[PDB]
Amino acid sequence: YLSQPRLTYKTVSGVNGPLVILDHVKFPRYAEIVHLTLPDGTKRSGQVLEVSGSKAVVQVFEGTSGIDAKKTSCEFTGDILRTPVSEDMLGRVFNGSGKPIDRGPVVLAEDFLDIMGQPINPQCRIYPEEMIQTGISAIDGMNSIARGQKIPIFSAAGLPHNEIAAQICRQAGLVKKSENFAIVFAAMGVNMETARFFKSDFEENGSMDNVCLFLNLANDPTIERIITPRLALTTAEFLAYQCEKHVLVILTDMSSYAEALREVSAAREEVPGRRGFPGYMYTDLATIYERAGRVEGRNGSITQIPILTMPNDDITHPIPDLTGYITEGQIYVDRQLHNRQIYPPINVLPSLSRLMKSAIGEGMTRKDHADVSNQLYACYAIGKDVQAMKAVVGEEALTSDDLLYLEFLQKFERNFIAQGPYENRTVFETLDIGWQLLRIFPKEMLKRIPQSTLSEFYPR
Amino acid sequence: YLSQPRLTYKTVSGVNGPLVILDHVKFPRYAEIVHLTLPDGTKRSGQVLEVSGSKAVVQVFEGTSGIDAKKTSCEFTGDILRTPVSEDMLGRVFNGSGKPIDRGPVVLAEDFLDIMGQPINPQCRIYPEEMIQTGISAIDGMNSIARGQKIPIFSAAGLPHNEIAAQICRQAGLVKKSENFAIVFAAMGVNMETARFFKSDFEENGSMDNVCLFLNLANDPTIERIITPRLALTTAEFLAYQCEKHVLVILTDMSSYAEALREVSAAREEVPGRRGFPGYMYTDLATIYERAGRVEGRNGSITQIPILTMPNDDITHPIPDLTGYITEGQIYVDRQLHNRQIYPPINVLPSLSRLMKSAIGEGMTRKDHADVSNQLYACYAIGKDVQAMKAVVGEEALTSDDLLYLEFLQKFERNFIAQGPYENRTVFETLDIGWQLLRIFPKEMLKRIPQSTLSEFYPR
Amino acid sequence: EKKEKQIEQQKKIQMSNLMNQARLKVLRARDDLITDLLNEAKQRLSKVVKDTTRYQVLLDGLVLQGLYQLLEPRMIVRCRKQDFPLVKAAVQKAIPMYKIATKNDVDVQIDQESYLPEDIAGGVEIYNGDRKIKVSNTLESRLDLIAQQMMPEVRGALFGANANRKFLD
Amino acid sequence: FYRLKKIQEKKKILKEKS
Amino acid sequence: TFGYVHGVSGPVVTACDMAGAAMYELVRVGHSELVGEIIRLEGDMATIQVYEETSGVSVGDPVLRTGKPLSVELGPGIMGAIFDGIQRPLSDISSQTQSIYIPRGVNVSALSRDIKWDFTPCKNLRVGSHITGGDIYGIVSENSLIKHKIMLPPRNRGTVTYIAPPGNYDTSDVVLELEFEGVKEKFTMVQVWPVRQVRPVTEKLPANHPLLTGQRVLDALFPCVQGGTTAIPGAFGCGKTVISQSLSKYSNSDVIIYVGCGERGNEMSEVLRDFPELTMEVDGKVESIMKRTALVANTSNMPVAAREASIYTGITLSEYFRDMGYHVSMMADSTSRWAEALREISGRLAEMPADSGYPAYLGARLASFYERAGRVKCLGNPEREGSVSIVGAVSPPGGDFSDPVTSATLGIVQVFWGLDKKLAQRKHFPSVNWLISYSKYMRALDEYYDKHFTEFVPLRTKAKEILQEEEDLAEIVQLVGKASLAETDKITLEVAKLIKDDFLQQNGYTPYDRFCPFYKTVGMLSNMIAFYDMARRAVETTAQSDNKITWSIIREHMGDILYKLSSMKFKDPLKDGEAKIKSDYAQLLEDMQNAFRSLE
Amino acid sequence: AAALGSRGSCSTEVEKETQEKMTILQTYFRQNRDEVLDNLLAFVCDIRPEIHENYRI
Ligand SMILES: Nc1ncnc2c1ncn2[C@@H]1O[C@H](COP(=O)(O)OP(=O)(O)O)[C@@H](O)[C@H]1O
Repeated sequence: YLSQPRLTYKTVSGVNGPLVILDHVKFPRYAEIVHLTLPDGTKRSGQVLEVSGSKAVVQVFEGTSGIDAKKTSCEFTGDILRTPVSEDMLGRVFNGSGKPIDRGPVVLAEDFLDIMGQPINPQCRIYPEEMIQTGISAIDGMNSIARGQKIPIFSAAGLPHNEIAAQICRQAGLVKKSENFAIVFAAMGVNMETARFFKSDFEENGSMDNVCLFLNLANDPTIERIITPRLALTTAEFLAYQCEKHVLVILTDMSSYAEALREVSAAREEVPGRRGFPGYMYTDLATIYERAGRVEGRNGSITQIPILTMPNDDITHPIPDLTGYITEGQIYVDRQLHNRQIYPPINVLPSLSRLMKSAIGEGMTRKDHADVSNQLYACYAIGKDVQAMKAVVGEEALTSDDLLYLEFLQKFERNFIAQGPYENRTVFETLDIGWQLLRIFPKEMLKRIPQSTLSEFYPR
Repeated sequence: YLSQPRLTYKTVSGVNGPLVILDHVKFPRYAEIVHLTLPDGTKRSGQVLEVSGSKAVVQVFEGTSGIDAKKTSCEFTGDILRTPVSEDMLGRVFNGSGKPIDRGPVVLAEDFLDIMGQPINPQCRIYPEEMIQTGISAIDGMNSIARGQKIPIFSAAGLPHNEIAAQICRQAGLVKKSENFAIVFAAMGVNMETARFFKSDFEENGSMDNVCLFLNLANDPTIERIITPRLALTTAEFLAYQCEKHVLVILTDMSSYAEALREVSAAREEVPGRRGFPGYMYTDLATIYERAGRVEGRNGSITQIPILTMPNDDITHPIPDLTGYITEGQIYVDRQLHNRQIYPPINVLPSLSRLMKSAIGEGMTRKDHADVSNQLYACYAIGKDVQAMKAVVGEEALTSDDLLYLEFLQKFERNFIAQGPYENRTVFETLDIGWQLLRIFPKEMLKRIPQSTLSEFYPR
Repeated sequence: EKKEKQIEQQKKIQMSNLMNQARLKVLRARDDLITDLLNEAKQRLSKVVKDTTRYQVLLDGLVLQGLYQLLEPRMIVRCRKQDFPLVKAAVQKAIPMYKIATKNDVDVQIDQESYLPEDIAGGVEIYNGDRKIKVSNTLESRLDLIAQQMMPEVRGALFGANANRKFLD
Repeated sequence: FYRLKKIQEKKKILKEKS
Repeated sequence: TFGYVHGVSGPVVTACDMAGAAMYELVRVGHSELVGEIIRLEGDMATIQVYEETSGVSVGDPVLRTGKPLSVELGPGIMGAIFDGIQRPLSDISSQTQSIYIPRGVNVSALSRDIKWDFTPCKNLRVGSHITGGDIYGIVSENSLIKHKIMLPPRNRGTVTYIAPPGNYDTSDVVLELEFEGVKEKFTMVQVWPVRQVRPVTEKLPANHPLLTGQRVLDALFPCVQGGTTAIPGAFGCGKTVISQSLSKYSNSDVIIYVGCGERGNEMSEVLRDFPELTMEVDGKVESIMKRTALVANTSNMPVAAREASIYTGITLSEYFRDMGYHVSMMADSTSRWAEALREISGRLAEMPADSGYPAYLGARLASFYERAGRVKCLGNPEREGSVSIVGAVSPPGGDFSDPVTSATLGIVQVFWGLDKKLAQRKHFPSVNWLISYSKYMRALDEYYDKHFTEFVPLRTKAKEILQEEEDLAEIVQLVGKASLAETDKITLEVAKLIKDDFLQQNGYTPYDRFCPFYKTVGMLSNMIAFYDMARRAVETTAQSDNKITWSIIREHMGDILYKLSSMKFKDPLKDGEAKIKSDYAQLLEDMQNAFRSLE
Repeated sequence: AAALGSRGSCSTEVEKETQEKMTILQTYFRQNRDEVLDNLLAFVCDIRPEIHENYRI
């Protein structure tokens, strides 16, 4: 315990930007938490960003509008930001800073946990190998997901990434060859339509006693978007590595998190990277994405599914580019398929899942999964090549096989990808559809499938 | 003779990067040399970059690792860096700061010479008109080099600029109408196998008796590269203007030298130039490049062949740009010609030699040299401009003579440029091959050759 | 004959290596001679030190030459233990000559706790008040400082001039 | 832009602390 | 001896009362005693970079000067282990803490003082022998694969006055004692070496032997050598980590050091799970390949300042084993993370950037790190020969190879394996570009190929020429269609497609294509260039004649042969063996020759 | 065989003219060391105190 009284200073030396500077502090501690009371009584909270001698540099979460250097009173807590964590947090709604916004009491804490976490010893991990069956053939059959993976959704503005997320949430479960997820939802900078959508969808298509929401909207403090995913992930780690549950974390618009991060970085004149983002954006996103997996000796897990919006549909922008270097795959949501009224509009060529090879195969899904997947990839790429050759050389300059590829393209985009928003395809149905699509070609064009697989699965 | 005792200060007041700052210095002299003794007993050397009052700012050639601020002793010399110089320096191998590295004694000095040079009256110079026959057609035929010039080799990463440099060094002589070059060779930041290549190439062709080497490898201190091209150019000036011999100076990686310059300028918090390089890099490279030529009354010369590597094959980078404003031309090593197995891959369109017009012609090489060179250049340019749109719009829309330029392209890049790494062509063989190539075109298409020359050389 | 020249190459490289080693041998011999000359100079100096009548004048010169280099209000002289009666007289003589040509005051103390190593040839060392700035007016130091500048002249006088050097400028 | 802002910041640090 | 903390910002502490503290010296910061290095001095103050998290460090905390630089311990107990940048054994932290984390400031020796090793001396050394730095004076049997030669530290000398008999000793017993100039040294099995000083050698020799990966490409077209330097730049999802891990599993090196510098933590659990199952055959006995591997992991959410200390920790373990006479390979995964750590630390110091934010001394660090790879004659009296290869992955932001780190590295390394995202999205793996990649060791390996395979360099130059002509044909076909084409061009295109799809492509997660020996590579290339020669000759010798054997005739005639040429890659090197594979490849050739007699 | 023959004789001839050069060096040195020793010892034993010319009295 901390049994000594707290010190309160009215010694503010200067306000500038989002940063307050205090002097005459007694042994300032780095990353400490401060409670400021303004001249009109309102209360704000900040975190120490730098100490030097008797000076401390606090960064206020709500902003510095109205603070003066004669009457604002700051009280130092004596410790880093610890959040109160319990198991009743399931079935509750908080804001981006952890206060209740559902007319209930505050959390009666089972523990107080530091929200920065602790990197997990790489020797105490378990490689994730149990495949989640999301019921979406574009993910199950070609970009399979294991339980413990971190795999974001790369979308843009105006596309249906929210419905894809909610469908994954309400359909997901293990594969049945012969109990449920606890959702933790954090939204950073969403509008009221999105929060309404998610709240309505959780308490209708399932149960709301297994969800914990952290809602930070678009008219809320910007600098408090920096601690919202860390509150969400501390709750997730308590529920998973101490109470031994299977958690699914949904972090919505990491783009707004990255933009709040850029704003705080530019506020105090740090070295930029590409397009103005701080040079430490990789090391900062990695402290969020890397809190997801399994450990040795405990029967919980954490599956993360961030949601992105790529500016101008560009995948080379710093946000998707740095996200793809950290996470174990990505699910790419395409605009060209949305304009053709296709759902789900998932483009499988820029998609990837890095834990698929260890989660599919004999005894896991079925012996032929990997070959069907690779052959569908090859055929889809060659079909998209032919489709662009014919835009130059015309419809009547193609061969007999180019038309086979152009038929595969249509039947693939309309039968395999296109699914319908409440349809739950077991992975064996997905593989059967894949084989029905591969039988368009003679078995000599399928040059990625070994012969002993074509002898057993191609004629049927 | 400086006979007063030297002063030794234990008054270090800052270490930062390559620089050490001292206080309480008595009448600090600028550009002075300082000898530093570390706590364990090792010794380093530095040079004073700035004095102000009692302060002095030394740059240490061997780094600032292990240096503390209480027990390091700095002894001030009282003089600027004067290097010992002698004629025994031929046949010896030194490191980037002039210490023997071949199991030999230290240089017993014939003289002590200031390494910044001594300005040469522009009225006492001589204009260079003696052509150097390097035995390479792309240089001899179209970019001739006079004895006393300064002409660099603009190269890139992964290209064979060391092979071209060594072949020039091995084959260089005067144009035979009826002794030879001493060689000084400075290497700034090369790897071990480049130095091995050059040493083996020099001593396998009986030259080593007449070669002085200064070697700064990539495992050596970085701040030595600042004085390395100036000890190599102070020997070359003693040999040429006092011992009266013809010297050939090679300076390998003039890009590493500029990177060390930028590294010292960035530690001094100076207003940067373009890409971060110092704002005085032009005036700095010009004090290196302009130590070359012949002077009146003395029968010695200095030819300079620096060797750059352009970053990203970019010729508008600060280093190639500023080098072009100072030297008399450039030899351009191309990557597109390298990837098609052409050696030497010299692209003659951006290559230039500004002292060629006065070193060739009747009574020096042959009366048809300039016209053949001009017509070959014009034909190559027209052929490239043809080949562009031939690849773009229509292999059959080519005119009847727009196919002669393409055949000229092929035969010129395979027969004139492509030479062989040990082949020594005369100038007249080069000119004969040029005529064999010009005979592709009917004599009406050679507009850049006078009639008197066409009448005498075309019909054979 | 391609293999004939393949072995001609080895003959070439071996001749080059032999010539290089011979050059380095002669250079090392000349270096050895210079080192013997410097050692004999050290012996001559050590023979001079025993002549107390001349050592007194040498010390008079050395102390003032160090004082004129430091130019501090308080200075400290470090000598050998056996040299103390002479450096005391040297300091006592050199203080007024320093006050005349500088017009200021000075306090010079002789460090009697720490002495120079007794194996040195001779000389003194001068320190400032807080012993952060130091001049080393010993005979080893002076001989090494002066001998290294006369190396062109020593080479010319010992091994003759170079007949290839046409211009001395 | 960043380099010039750094130069100006160092100017206005020196002049005030000195 | 004790300073105090004066400021904290990020990973950078500023401590006062640090008068006689040298540059790059280890200190201990705070009450948890975090480890840090001094990187600036001004007066009595020092600037320290800390290899741990500084959250909660107050002002006035103690700072303890150790008087030594960052160094590693080198003894028996390194093989099969996993460390972090500071060289802390992650399998003893996991067992003394009984937790799933790494406590801040935890102190545990790198090598255990409990295990007893089997030590046998050199049998020629007796009391009185003159021994110098580098001499192997004993051998400890570490495991079934690796013999651990015990060398004298590189800066010691003297005459033996004691040398222990064979027996079982732990790494705190005196195994040697020797006298020099009247003083005595006692030496145990463990020595200590500063990670920033290069271990000395006798001489650096040229590289004359191949570093055999398991990939058809990178062995045929862009070979590395034993003692070379390689860079693998690519965007995300291209295959840098899979190439690195296959190279570390199937190469011909004696020791493997794997540095994971700022990358995924689930990519070190794939190594600690896969490797104890893979084995190799030596004397009939099988031994797992984890008995000769050491990992150094500093994942992407671990402290940012310890990404530097990681790199130097690996290259100093590669040099300790090379000095024994082994051939080591060192995989540095994303040196770009080391560059990013350097930029972060340089930003906390308010330094002037050089290019895109990076410090002006980035290229110097990169060059002096890559200049530690090579083949060497080892320091010490028994004549050995060792080697250290470095394979460094680069992660250019946006896939742009024109970024500062890629530009800095490509001017240092001699091999360049450039990966392409276009080939990665079609699942064409490995995604090497084959049009921008190169190897500067292709002339140094002529002797080896002539003496050992002797039919390969022709095949290689022919295949490179085919692939180079196909790209000239393709940019024309893209604009004027595939109808202006001669018959030899129609043959070049199809042969290049066959090569690209069934030679260069190699799915490494299959039982047949996880590894491909060099005899299988040369056999496939032989059978694929023979068809090219036959088809071109047939289309060319009957050109002016009225019969006009064209590509469509060759294609409808041999549709049974092209399928076999494409399926040549499905032959297991383990279930079929060498003789069966060679016989099948020799029979497919006769089938091709008879089928080509059939149409003339 | 001819190479293995010449390899040693060339080395002995070079080692002959090396010794010739070294005897020339020593006979040059014997006849000149005393004058240069006098010059050196007179330069060393001639002290002239001096103040910096930039010193303001
Ligand atoms: N040679 C290969 N064979 C099969 N699959 C591969 C191969 N190379 C890469 N992959 C697949 O592509 C993905 C690339 O990931 P990785 O190798 O980590 O590249 P990076 O390190 O650049 O992110 C892997 O998850 C793997 O599934």
